[PDB]
Amino acid sequence: SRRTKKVGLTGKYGTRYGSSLRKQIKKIELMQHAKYLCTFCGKTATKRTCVGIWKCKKCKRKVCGGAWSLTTPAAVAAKSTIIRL
Amino acid sequence: GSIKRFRLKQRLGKCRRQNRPVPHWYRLKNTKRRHWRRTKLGL
Amino acid sequence: PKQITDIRKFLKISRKPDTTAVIIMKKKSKTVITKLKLRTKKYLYTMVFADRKKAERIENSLLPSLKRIYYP
Amino acid sequence: IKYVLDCTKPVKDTILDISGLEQFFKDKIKVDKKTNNLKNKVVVTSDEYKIYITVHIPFSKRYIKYLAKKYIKMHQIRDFLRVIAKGKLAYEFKYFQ
Amino acid sequence: SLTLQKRLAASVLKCGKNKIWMDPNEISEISLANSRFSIRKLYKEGLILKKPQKVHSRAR
RNA sequence: UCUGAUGGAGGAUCGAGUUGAUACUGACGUGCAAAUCGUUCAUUUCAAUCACGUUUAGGGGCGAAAGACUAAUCGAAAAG
RNA sequence: GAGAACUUUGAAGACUGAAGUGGAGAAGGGUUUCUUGUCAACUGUGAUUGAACAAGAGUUAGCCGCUCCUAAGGGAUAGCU
RNA sequence: AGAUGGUAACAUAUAUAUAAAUGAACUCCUUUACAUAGGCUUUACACUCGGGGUGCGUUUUCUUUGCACUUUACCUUUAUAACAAACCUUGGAAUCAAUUUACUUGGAGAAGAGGUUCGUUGAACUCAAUUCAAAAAUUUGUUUUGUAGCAAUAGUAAUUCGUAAUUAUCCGAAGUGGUAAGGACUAUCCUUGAAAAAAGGAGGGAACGGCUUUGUGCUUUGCUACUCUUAAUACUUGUAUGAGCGUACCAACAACCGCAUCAGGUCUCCAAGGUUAACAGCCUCUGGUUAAAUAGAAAAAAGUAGGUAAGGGAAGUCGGCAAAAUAGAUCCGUAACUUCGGGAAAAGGAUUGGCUCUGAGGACAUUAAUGUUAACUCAGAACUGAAACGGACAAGGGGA
Repeated sequence: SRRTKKVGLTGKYGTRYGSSLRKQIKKIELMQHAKYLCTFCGKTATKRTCVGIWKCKKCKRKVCGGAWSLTTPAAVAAKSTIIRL
Repeated sequence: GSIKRFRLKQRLGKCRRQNRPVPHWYRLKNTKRRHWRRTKLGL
Repeated sequence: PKQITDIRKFLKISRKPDTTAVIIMKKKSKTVITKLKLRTKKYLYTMVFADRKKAERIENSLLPSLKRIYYP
Repeated sequence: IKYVLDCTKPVKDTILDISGLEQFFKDKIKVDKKTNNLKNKVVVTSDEYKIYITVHIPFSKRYIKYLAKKYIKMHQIRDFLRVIAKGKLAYEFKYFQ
Repeated sequence: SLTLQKRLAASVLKCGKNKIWMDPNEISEISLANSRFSIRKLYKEGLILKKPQKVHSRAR
């Protein structure tokens, strides 16, 4: 059944640290532990290995990404301007 | 310890050899003695 | 220690200049089973014999230069 | 399967009684936890020097030694006698030393 | 007096020092023994035995 | 959205050991001991504990900071 | 044994209780090891005991370790002060 | 002038010994070589149960009984067998399927079927040799032997005999999960968890038979049984195997450091049984000990370390200091507040022994049907007792 009303994955922290701190760390651990879409194989199986490294479990190929998500909006826009030319 | 160096073992043997008493025939015509527990070699 | 099974190889190893002794072991099982073990420089080679007759012809048929060692 | 318990050497010295031993084994050996249900699956016969125990069920030869010690303790000769196996299927009363 | 023989008998019989029994009489013969050979021989002729281990039954 | 399992997270909990030292302001205080003993107590997945090696040396070091510690010596060691 | 509560033996009653006064090692010690003597002192009572004293003895490796490699790091070379 | 099998994964040298499958410069990799957590799993060792044998013990009475032994090293690429994985061939997946405790995986090729390899292990499996029948100018079934060789010759436990020898045994089936290691996994990190010696694999393709001979290492002439690899021997080579050092003992309990034969301190490994959640406590087997700078007697005060106390229950005291109070497990019940995670073992009730039973939870085969066999785990009921049962040990006081 539903085990926590709202704390989600931050239930591991119990009552320690502020609720705002726990909520902020939840909002990014959610995307840190997510599985992203591997554009090389098309299977959503790329997970973070270390802080900036993302490896696909299928291709075994790894890319440099954000600290907590496979891509970061700044670099996404940056690449897009280059591709426009 | 059981593990020793050659020089250390030779020194231990020398100390044992010097810890012996004065020969009786000599005494009929020693202070520098040690016990393993009382005074340590420190060497 | 190695175990050799066919008679041909065992005899060939016996005929080698290296081999020094043959160990004959006989023992009861339930019938006396035996085993002959050639002592070469590298390995001790053993063959077991259920057959009294084969075992009793083979040790004789072996040439007598190398020394006998009967353990029983 | 047949078991032999010899008493030739001691009963020659007339310290036991073969009929007494026979009766003890007849009324004391138990089958199916029952003491006198030998019937046709375990039988015991006598001899002027041996005791014969012919069994037809899974039977432990050590049981014979157990009862023999029990008997020679009841009649107080335990300090003098030992039960020593000789063959696969034979026990024998030996003196000490 | 018999500590050497006790130690040697324990070694020879492969049991504890607290488990070997010397004949309380005939201890002069035991004291005569000073080698594992002698200890072996008078163990063989019964002047030293190995006491049984204390019973630890699992019946209960 | 709810319920039952499964799962096995966390500077999570109890707790021996280890590592310490709350209280009795207990004993002892010509001690077993120039800091021990008893009971009690804190601590045990982590900023955890231990060993050896190695680096930092005196108006210097080292300090989750008490002027603490730096060989029973520290608001400036010890030796001459 | 001159002499035995604390030397040895046998018997008993118990203890340690595999987190052990049980087995193996390291650091440290250095002959305390072993056998035979043995008691002036020491072994805070005794002591014939002993890790004490005395005389002898005992440590065997191609395979266990060191030795080799490199680590935190140390020393030195070239310079330069 | 350098072998060969398989479609493939890959395999092949068994000579006493699987030694030789050409290969330079120059390169490129691999091994060495690495964290933590969690469970799952396999194996060995440990423990335990039953059977057989042998010995001992108990034996007023009971007891087909209680105890002990019943063993097997390294090495043989150990051969095989089995299994977690990875890979290959065929195959061609939605009604998606396979599958784990967990999730993991698939048109970048799943399931099914057939294989290859590594790694675990190390005689498993008829494994090896062997007996007996069907395949053909060598395969498949049935038996004997052997603890597979080591290996029984050793070890252990017994019975004897001059006092050094003979003898007999050393084999039938399982359960629990304690320790260790391995495996395949999953998870965590603003933490990603040595290096080198040393070894290996590969890419590349420099060099090239033998006897004799022209002339100047190069074209040449007649002839062919000819190169590498392991072992041994003989002679030359300086003497043509295996250096040096440590190795006793203690490791605290009197061998260390604390001025000592000091209740202190001081690193690592092994690790039995019972009860139990348990390497806890308590008792026990193996091993060890019965020793402590003393003994004997008496036994008042006082001290110290404890017990127990009628009635009251903090009036004591600065202060409940100290002690007492339950305290395990199961079932029930659980507030304010709250950062919604907690609070919480909140608070607070009930039950608990023994005995005799009842029910539930698995594995293994036969032609929808019937037998063989294993764990302790739960739930319920009768009975029983001086109403007692986490009986000792162990073990929160709670609340505002």
